[PDB]
Order: sequence, then C-alpha cells, then structure tokens
Amino acid sequence: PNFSGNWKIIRSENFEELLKVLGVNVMLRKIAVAAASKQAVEIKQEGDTFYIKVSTTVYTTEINFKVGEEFEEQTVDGRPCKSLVKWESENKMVCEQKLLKGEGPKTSWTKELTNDGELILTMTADDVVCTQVFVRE
Ligand SMILES: *C/C=C(C)/C=C/C=C(C)/C=C/C1=C(C)CCCC1(C)C
Repeated sequence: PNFSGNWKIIRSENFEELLKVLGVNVMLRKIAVAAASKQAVEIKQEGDTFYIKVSTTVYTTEINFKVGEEFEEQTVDGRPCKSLVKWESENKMVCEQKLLKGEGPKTSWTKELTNDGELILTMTADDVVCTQVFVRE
C-alpha cells in the first residue's frame, strides 16, 4: 500500500525515556524532545523498496532499504548498525538492528499505516518504547 507521502508529526510519547536508556544526559534529552516535535518524514515506496527522509529543523537523514535485505544505518543515539526490515502484516514493518561496534541496549523500530490514515513509528531500546504519530501534510 501507500506509505508514500509527506508526513508531519502530531504526537510523540516516551522519547525522553528512550534517550535516557541510551545514556543521553538530561539537558540534551530535553533539547532532543523539542527537536522531535518538528520531525517530518518523506517516504517513497515502490513495491518493497523504500526511500525515507527524516528531518528536523537543522538536520536531515536519508534511509534506503529493500525489505529482507540487510543495510546499514544508525541507531537513535547515533551509533552505526546493521539493519533488516520484515513485514509483520499488510501495512506494518519491523526493523531489527545490530551494533557494528561494541555493546548497547537492544534497539529496533516499526512503521505502520493505520486504517485512519496515520503513520505510526515506534522506536525501542530494551524495555522502553517510544511512539510517534504522523499525519499526511
Ligand atoms: C523508519 C523511520 C525511522 C527509522 C526514523 C528514525 C528517526 C530517528 C533516528 C530520529 C531521531 C531524532 C533524534 C535522535 C533527536 C532529534 C529528533 C529526532 C526524532 C529526529
């Protein structure tokens, strides 16, 4: 279906708690929470090939992958990882990540298109799940 589009954030829950697990100190967590409320996501989907651009006020990152094929990106706190995306259903995908170097919490993300037209992103570190909700621009 239609993950493709320009998405703007309307809600962000538990992001600070996620960063805390990931070792980010309090002042930076607060500033990162503020940056997250300006998050925008651009998606182009062709079959199971995805191009995804996630940006805030001063930063932009591009993610390109094909479902089922390993690729490299970074974790939320910015560490290089190897990632692999699989479908969980018609309109939900789940990404498992593995650190390229060292150790750290187990991280992952999911993206889901709901029947109400929302895009739901979850990001996980161990026990803690951040949920962000987007709507089309
Ligand atoms: C498929 C969508 C993905 C994997 C989204 C990834 C988003 C991030 C890695 C966002 C990170 C951010 C920070 C680390 C602080 C600034 C605000 C965010 C949400 C852009």
